[PDB]
Amino acid sequence: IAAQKQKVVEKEAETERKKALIEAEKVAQVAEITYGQKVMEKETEKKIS
Amino acid sequence: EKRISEIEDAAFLAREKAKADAEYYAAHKYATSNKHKLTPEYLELKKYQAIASN
Repeated sequence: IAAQKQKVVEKEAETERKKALIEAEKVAQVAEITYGQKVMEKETEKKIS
Repeated sequence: EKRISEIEDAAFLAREKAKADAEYYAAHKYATSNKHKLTPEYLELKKYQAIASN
């Protein structure tokens, strides 16, 4: 029974790993958009200055 | 953030130039006004006030 529960646990851990990688990619893209926005903000701040 | 810092440097440099010119103009008008206000009598009055202040 343990020899099969091993594979089951391995597959569940792999699923968790894939989900974590997807979340990391999400955060990376969101950060990219946010920092483009920040650059635009600072350009406008220079105009205001 | 490096790009943002470059933008900040561009903005800060111009702001400090404006402050420099504003101070330069004020000093020039102060300087040209002194040639009338700063007379022997005004200096004597200021001397009295400063010496006897405290």
